[PDB]
Amino acid sequence: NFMLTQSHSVSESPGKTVTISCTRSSGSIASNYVQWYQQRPGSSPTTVIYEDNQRPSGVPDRFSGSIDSSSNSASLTISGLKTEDEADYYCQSYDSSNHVVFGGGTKLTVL
Amino acid sequence: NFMLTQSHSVSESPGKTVTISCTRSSGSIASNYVQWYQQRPGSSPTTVIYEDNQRPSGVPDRFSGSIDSSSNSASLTISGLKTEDEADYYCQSYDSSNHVVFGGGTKLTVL
Amino acid sequence: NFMLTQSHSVSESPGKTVTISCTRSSGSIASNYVQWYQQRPGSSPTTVIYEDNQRPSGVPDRFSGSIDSSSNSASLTISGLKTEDEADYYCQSYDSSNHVVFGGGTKLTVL
Repeated sequence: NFMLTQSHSVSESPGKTVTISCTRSSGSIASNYVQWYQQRPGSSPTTVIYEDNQRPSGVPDRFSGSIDSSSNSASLTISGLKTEDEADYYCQSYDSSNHVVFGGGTKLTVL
Repeated sequence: NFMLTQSHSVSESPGKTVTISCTRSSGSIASNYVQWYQQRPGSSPTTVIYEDNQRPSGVPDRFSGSIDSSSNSASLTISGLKTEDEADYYCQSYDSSNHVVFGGGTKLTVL
Repeated sequence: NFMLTQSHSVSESPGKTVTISCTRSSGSIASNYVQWYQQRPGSSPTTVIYEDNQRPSGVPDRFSGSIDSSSNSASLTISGLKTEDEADYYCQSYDSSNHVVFGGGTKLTVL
């Protein structure tokens, strides 16, 4: 029953810090758990962040999730940007009826 | 190469009504049929709904499938919850090449 | 329609070679593609083999499928077994009207 608005695309140079936003149109973005998925070209999506900021085993501590009460959005921050980090990133959450909503995705480019 | 993400674990009482959702990350949900499988503890996946809303002979009409293109999701409704209904539910569909794609699953426990 | 009969749970040591069988009750096991899914504990089914012997990118060449015309059954072989290969394996195919048929699954135990 709501939308999750992300950034269309983000570019950045290796070694730097990137932060992708995911804004919820209605209701507190903190009402339901926010997951983040990475989708490398020609590969299926994998979970990089779940439950707002928990990291599945394997995923380097370079990925970190946070929720910004200030602007009603979730955010994915990548530190020490690497070339393999290039891919599409999707945020996802639920509404009170347990429906699944995906953001439109954010293609991150490593220059 | 998309993903199917379903509702988070659900708990409810017998005789009650529940709905498990499954949203497609990208591409149109109505591009390919959506199937639902019930997987009871230590058992193999069996079909409760195929071709979006068809119940195979044997599956009671307590299970109902529907598709919502505006949300790009699919839904399984179980009315008249019984304890034997306790299982993991998985939605599934096909991609461009006709290869199978499974959702992460939804744990349903009948109180 | 037809049912798929899989091998009784199997256990083998690391580095050795296991072969799981999937037999079709009636009809040719080759009349329709056979797929194999790996389902690790608490996870959803993931493809290791599709279209009888094709491997999804990402899946190790340690997994290989085949169709044994001498026994009318599909075969899933895993060479150089790994501890992380422990899980349930399921074979699946279709019927005349392209309806999904799951095998009963085989528990693989790496000692």
